[PDB]
Amino acid sequence: YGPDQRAQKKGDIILGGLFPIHFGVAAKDQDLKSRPESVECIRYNFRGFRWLQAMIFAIEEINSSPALLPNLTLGYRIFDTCNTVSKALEATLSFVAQNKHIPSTIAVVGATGSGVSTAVANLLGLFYIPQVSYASSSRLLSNKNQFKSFLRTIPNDEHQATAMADIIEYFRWNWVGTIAADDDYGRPGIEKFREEAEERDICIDFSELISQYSDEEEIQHVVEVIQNSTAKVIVVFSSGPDLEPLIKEIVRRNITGKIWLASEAWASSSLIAMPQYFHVVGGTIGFALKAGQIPGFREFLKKVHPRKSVHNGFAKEFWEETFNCHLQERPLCTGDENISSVETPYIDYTHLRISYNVYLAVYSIAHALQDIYTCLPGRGLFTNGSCADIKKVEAWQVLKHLRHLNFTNNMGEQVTFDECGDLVGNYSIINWHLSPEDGSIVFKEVGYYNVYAKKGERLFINEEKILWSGFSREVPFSNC
Amino acid sequence: YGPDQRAQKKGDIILGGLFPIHFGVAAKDQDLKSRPESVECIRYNFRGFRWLQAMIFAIEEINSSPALLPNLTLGYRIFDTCNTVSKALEATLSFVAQNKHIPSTIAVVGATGSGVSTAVANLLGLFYIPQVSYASSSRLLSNKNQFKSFLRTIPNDEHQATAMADIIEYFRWNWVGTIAADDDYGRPGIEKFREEAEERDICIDFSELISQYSDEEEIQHVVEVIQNSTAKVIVVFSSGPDLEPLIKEIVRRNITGKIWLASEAWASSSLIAMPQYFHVVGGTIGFALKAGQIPGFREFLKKVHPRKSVHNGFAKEFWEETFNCHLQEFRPLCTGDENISSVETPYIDYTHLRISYNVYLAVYSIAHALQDIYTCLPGRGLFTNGSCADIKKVEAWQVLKHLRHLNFTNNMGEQVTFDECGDLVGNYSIINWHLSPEDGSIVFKEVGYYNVYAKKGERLFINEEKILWSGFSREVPFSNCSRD
Ligand SMILES: *[C@@H]1O[C@H](CO)[C@@H](O[C@@H]2O[C@H](CO)[C@@H](O)[C@H](O)[C@H]2NC(C)=O)[C@H](O)[C@H]1NC(C)=O
Ligand SMILES: *[C@@H]1O[C@H](CO)[C@@H](O[C@@H]2O[C@H](CO)[C@@H](O)[C@H](O)[C@H]2NC(C)=O)[C@H](O)[C@H]1NC(C)=O
Ligand SMILES: *[C@@H]1O[C@H](CO)[C@@H](O[C@@H]2O[C@H](CO)[C@@H](O)[C@H](O)[C@H]2NC(C)=O)[C@H](O)[C@H]1NC(C)=O
Ligand SMILES: N[C@@H](Cc1c[nH]c2ccccc12)C(=O)O
Ligand SMILES: N[C@@H](Cc1c[nH]c2ccccc12)C(=O)O
Ligand SMILES: *[C@@H]1O[C@H](CO)[C@@H](O)[C@H](O)[C@H]1NC(C)=O
Ligand SMILES: *[C@@H]1O[C@H](CO)[C@@H](O)[C@H](O)[C@H]1NC(C)=O
Ligand SMILES: *[C@@H]1O[C@H](CO)[C@@H](O)[C@H](O)[C@H]1NC(C)=O
Ligand SMILES: [Ca+2]
Ligand SMILES: [Ca+2]
Repeated sequence: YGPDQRAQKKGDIILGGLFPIHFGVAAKDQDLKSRPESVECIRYNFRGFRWLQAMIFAIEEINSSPALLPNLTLGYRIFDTCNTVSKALEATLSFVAQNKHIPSTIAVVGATGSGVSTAVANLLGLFYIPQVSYASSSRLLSNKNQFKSFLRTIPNDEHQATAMADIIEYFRWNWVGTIAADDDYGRPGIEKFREEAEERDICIDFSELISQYSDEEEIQHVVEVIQNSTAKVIVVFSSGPDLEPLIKEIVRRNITGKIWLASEAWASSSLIAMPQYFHVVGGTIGFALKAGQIPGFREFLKKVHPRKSVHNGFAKEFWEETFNCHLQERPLCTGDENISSVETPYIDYTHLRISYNVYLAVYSIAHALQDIYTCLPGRGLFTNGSCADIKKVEAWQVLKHLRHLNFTNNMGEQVTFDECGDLVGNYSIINWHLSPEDGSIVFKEVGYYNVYAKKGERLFINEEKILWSGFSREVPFSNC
Repeated sequence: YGPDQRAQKKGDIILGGLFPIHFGVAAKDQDLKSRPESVECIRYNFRGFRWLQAMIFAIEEINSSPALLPNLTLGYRIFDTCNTVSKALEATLSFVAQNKHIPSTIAVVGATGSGVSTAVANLLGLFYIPQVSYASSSRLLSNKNQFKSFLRTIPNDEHQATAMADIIEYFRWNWVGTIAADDDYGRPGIEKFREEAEERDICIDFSELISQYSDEEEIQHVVEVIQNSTAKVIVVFSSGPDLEPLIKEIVRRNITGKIWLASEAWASSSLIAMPQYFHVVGGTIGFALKAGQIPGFREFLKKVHPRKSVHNGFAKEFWEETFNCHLQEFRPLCTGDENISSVETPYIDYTHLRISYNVYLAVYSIAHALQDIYTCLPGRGLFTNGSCADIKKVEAWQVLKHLRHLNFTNNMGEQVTFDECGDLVGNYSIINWHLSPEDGSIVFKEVGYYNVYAKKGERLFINEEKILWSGFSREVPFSNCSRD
């Protein structure tokens, strides 16, 4: 066994999952005067519970389609990582139990953070179990001499760093500053951006590192390095949880007049995009991925219930955190409430971008299994052209099949992995505005970034649709 | 349970160990046409076997000392990592199996590389098992949020970057290039060196990354970048295995006239300090640690035997590699009475003990924490109500708690305490690569030191009269972009 709070189903082939239902763990000092106890998690993530339902919906769709895997069923075992390495390792130790009563896991759909993904892959690669991530994008995971069984449905960050350099060069600036998160996602990206910007003759004034668990003194020190600079453009490679304290402190001091360039990790985060921070973070220009279509998904999301869903263990806490009640086994829950009456990121969305990667990964695994199913003798990828046995399939055979995958998605495009298990994708450039009728922060698309074009003709920006600092139509000046 | 070859002993308390007996694993691409099998390690490491013997010597010395933990016995289980993450992870999975019929491990002497140490600590901190490292010096391991039970007996790498910047400023240079290894040891150190340099008005021309498994194209690109530059001083944060291919490629192209600044990982490596490379890597200036004295270490080293060291399983391959003979269960059969003094190998070819002393101190730290556990009185304990831990039923977190509060004197009269981050502070020694007039090998000569207990600006001391700038020159080179 492992963590108690989980969602699982019984089937012929079992799949794993790792989602961040909580934002982090609680800060409790340990003087180790008595026996240590397991740490708890603090903040609920309504957007992270929408990604799990995508995998569940995809599996349930596969089980009902006779063309994909007839006479077979799929199960799952999905755990919560709370965006922490230790909890992810504790969950993973149960995935590889029998390989060293416990069903064997064929594949695991990866985690979000790059630091968590490296730790999980270091353990999964021992037994050659494939792992498909949907959000990890650090160039360090492309090394096949260390990460043997890692795959992606999301591109890495070198293109995005080059795009930031191109954007800066397009608007004729040469005096900028940089801020990055102290993890495996922030440092490589900001290093690549620095390498790109030095070639184009752009001067960088300062460079600082931030973290979610930073104390008061270093946050104060970082704040009064921005205040002592004539640079208006600041480039940030971080996530919302790692950036929240700095934004709070800057708002507390009422620092205005800067231009923020946001990476896709926090270019759409609900933690930073809040109406009371708009006079500091308004006018941000950021990146977003390309959205896809999953018909029938919203109907599947809208039917969740703490009592009807017996296979999902996270439904009770979802209900409690939604309606602010307590389930009888703070008011009591009648169980007859309506989800639509509460505005939360669960069904308050405009596009499916990360949640379209989970669906795509699940179909990747399904199509690899289908190819295993229909191997005619003498046409296999194994020794002497022999084929695998679908009744006794193994994880390494699934890995060979995913290494050689080439299938079509529901939108008519082709999906296939390159030599490093990576992909290629278009980028979308958005701008932060203010809703006149409601006051919420609205993302407006103002261009894109082609990746299949020649090196120099990749960026398109329509400046006529950009508001600078949220109110002005004039391009600012940053030159020293 | 675990790997096959190991060194093992029985006792009341079990310790763990991880040493790189091999330099690396074999580079065979794996096709999935058949079931994957275990990979094999290729190159033997005679220096890593000397570190393994220090732990055994310390344990045996403790077991015979009535003044330290009497009426108790210590055991061990030592594995080989081949400086690869997967092997160390298998060993660690062996270590924690019943900590969740197997004796429990209460402490582990950590790994050598920073990536391996990080991967081991990620899993060891789950069960609150203390881990004392002797060679990992990355600054990313000082984060107590992620690494909860990590200790080390070697200082981190901040002062080395500061000292390199100080040296460059002292010799009046403003045009350098940087090369680093693509791991957790090279990147943070080289980043720290860049910041200190810019604050000191030093311009950097190029920056490159290298690895042990780089292909021809990357090495050729790095070589092309180096020789299309007018910078003479090159700063390298790497180790010998990660630097060897680039050095070989540079040597075969006959590239001379460069000044190398070496970190402690490769400033004394036998893979780089070869007489055949002297016309390229001669005159290097590097850093070394302070040395200690172990009164009877060499006598213990000299008595190894493949038929008498029952508890040691690496002695057989050590003998076969040393004497180039094949032991009967075409290489000649080993006679069994062959002296180890005839063969010149780094096993007993040393001048100072620096990392072996670190292993020694790592073992005595745990011994003294256990002695503190044993010799306490009620009402004065470190626990909730002053209660003392039971020595018979001791647990790992109690040992970690006493390690966090350790304070004891070593055999050299100094004090050993761990700070809030589990770190030590130490001096540095600055050395220079010469050519031996008699033997013809490379001789490391001390020409200065770095003091960490002084104030900023008065930490570096250099004696310029003892420096040979390329093994033969006596004048400081010129490394400015443009003339004054
Ligand atoms: C700020 O610096 C940029 C970059 O040097 C300037 O952009 C240049 O503008 C001139 C026309 O005024 C062009 O001929 C150059 O080709 C531009 N540079 C580039 C991108 O190559 C910008 O004008 C400067 N602004 C001020 C007024 O200081
Ligand atoms: C190489 O450049 C350095 C840096 O500009 C020069 O060092 C400076 O020399 C002047 C002249 O004596 C001093 O006033 C400065 O204090 C020096 N700076 C530092 C940081 O030491 C150096 O002289 C140049 N070397 C040559 C041969 O031209
Ligand atoms: C680090 O090195 C410095 C300098 O070599 C040591 O300081 C010296 O200590 C001796 C012994 O007391 C004194 O006689 C010298 O006068 C000191 N030198 C200076 C410049 O003050 C220091 O003790 C060393 N640190 C350790 C921990 O050994
Ligand atoms: N790729 C990011 C994770 C991420 C991508 N998009 C996100 C959106 C929300 C939260 C996290 C993410 C990382 O490496 O850490
Ligand atoms: N300090 C190095 C390890 C190391 C020190 N001395 C060495 C000698 C040989 C090999 C490795 C080392 C690291 O952080 O990784
Ligand atoms: C994938 O399949 C398509 C359609 O059969 C084919 O044109 C293409 O060459 C295949 N391979 C790749 C790498 O796209
Ligand atoms: C990316 O955008 C360009 C814009 O012209 C388009 O031509 C191309 O088809 C897009 N590619 C994908 C994969 O969406
Ligand atoms: C350790 O003990 C010595 C005396 O035995 C004392 O001088 C020293 O200050 C102690 N260490 C610390 C960190 O207080
Ligand atoms: Ca089916
Ligand atoms: Ca004793």
